Amino acid sequence: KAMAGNFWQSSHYLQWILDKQDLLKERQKDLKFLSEEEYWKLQIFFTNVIQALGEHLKLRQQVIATATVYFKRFYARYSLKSIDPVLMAPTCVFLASKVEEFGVVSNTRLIAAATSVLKTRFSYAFPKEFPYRMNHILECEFYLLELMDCCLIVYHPYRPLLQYVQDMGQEDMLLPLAWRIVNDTYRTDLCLLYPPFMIALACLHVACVVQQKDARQWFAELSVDMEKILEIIRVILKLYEQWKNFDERKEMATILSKMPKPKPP
Amino acid sequence: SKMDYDFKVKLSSERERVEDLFEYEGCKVGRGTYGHVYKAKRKDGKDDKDYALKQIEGTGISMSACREIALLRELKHPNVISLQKVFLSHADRKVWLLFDYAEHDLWHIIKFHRASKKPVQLPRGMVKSLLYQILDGIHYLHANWVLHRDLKPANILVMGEGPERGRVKIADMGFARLTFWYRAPELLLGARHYTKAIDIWAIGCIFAELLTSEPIFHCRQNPYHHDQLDRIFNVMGFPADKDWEDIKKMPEHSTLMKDFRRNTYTNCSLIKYMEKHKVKPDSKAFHLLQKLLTMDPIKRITSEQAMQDPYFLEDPLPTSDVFAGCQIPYPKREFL
Ligand SMILES: O=C(Nc1ccc2c(c1)Oc1ncccc1C(=O)N2c1ccncc1)Nc1ccc(Cl)c(C(F)(F)F)c1
Repeated sequence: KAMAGNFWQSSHYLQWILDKQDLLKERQKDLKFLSEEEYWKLQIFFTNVIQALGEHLKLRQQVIATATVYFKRFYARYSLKSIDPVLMAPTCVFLASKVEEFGVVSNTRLIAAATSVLKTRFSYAFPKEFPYRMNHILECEFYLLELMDCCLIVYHPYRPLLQYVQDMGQEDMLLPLAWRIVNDTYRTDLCLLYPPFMIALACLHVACVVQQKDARQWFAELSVDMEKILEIIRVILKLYEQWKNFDERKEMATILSKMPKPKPP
Repeated sequence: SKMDYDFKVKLSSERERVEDLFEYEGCKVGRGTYGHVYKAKRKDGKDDKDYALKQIEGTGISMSACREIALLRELKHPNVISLQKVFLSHADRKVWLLFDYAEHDLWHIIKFHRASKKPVQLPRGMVKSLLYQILDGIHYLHANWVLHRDLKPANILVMGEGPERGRVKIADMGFARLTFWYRAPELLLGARHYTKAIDIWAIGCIFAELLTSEPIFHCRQNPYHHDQLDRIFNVMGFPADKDWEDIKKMPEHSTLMKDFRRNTYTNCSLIKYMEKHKVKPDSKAFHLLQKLLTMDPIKRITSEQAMQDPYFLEDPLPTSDVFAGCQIPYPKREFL
């Protein structure tokens, strides 16, 4: 519950709502090896590797959200070859569990979850076998804190969204779908560009469209720059168009070879 | 493999080492498990301000260390301690925390007010200001849903000479943990969740100590600590059913029923205790403290309401500097 209503003063807002232009600028570095469409698919894919990871450890969604954000933050600044994303993702999950008060993941449990989930659910991408031990996780943890400048408290659309559907007054008919659409925004850069209240409002709006409810009254009563939330709507619809044309299990492996790799001494 | 080399060396030619950025001899404290704390000065002439360098005892990043770093990293209130940076040595995986350095604290300040002889009463104005800043800091925390859970004079720091002269800073130097002199009664009766109210009880304990210079619930040396409860009852009296109706709901109420007979504390009350220590029962200060020191936790007033008390509207008025403009006689911290 800590710092729940401090977001306007948080380091999240004060140091991690980045400008799209800087994001795209620093992203030019990986674009020499990869295409724009492939990059998205790559970061979609590691969101799915983190989701899968936290699912196996029975971690609550916001622990898994914070870990996904940790990942997006790191590679928003540094290249895909800086640290192997296969090491980064379990490290993010590991840092989130501690930070998120959930509880240190058993050292045996973290490596076993890594190992099993690539084997079981991602065997099309990795035929190798998970290669890293607790030694590497702890080394990578230090690079992770350093890069984030130790901003570890992260805000997500789930809390504002509950307030919205509850205070709008049909909580049970809208929230399951809207919650899923919040889940799905983590396939995108939204968590880096907009406050979670705006994200949450755009996710509510799509859920109403899907269920055909007309909440125009309610929305126009809110004092929020609609032109901003409408950008998010377009991203989320672009998200669903992307999903249709993406066959991760048939595409990811060749994209994984394309992606730049760490160089030795 | 795992990490690219060029990225490692660049980070290893740009990163900052605490050993090269600070002059740190002034070992303020050493501790079985909390590492070492030094009184440090920037090696650049940029600022003359003092800092505390804490090296955490364990290697790696503790969970206790994670939550502390993440919390302190979001807290901005003049009356809560400030974390200025974190230094991570990747070679020896050690962690360094840098805080703005507090020369004083309430434990040492109160102790000095009994080392000079019988106790010398603390300046009333200092006591008001001390409590006010403690109520501002805990309120801020509580309003961010942050519970301190170990409020006691040693945790209240006071800034010394400098631009925050005499300003209370609330800390938690045994955050890795989580005398029962400041523990609220419900904790002693087996309560299983920490509360905003438990903090308020500890604030009142501190308040009584500032007024009387003694620890109100001081006691010789299981969730249930019979002898500590006996000190509360000896000071406060035993609570009536009307005073704490849900006390029956406590896990240890049966033990309390078996170990105590309320008739023992017939002549016991806060009025009666506070009278012996020259605090008058009609004062504004006594009434407030009675509001802080309430047995039933949900009858205990909140930090925001206490700041709203007429006590702080009476004369003298609280100052940003608890030391008014006068000279600070308390000794500075010794090195080891
Ligand atoms: O308070 C901390 N850390 C901290 C604070 C002070 C010092 C410190 C660590 O290092 C030490 N370690 C062990 C023993 C002594 C010291 C010491 O001498 N310290 C010091 C002394 C004088 N000047 C500056 C610093 N963390 C924290 C966690 C959670 C919360 Cl909620 C809160 C709060 F919100 F309640 F404030 C605070």
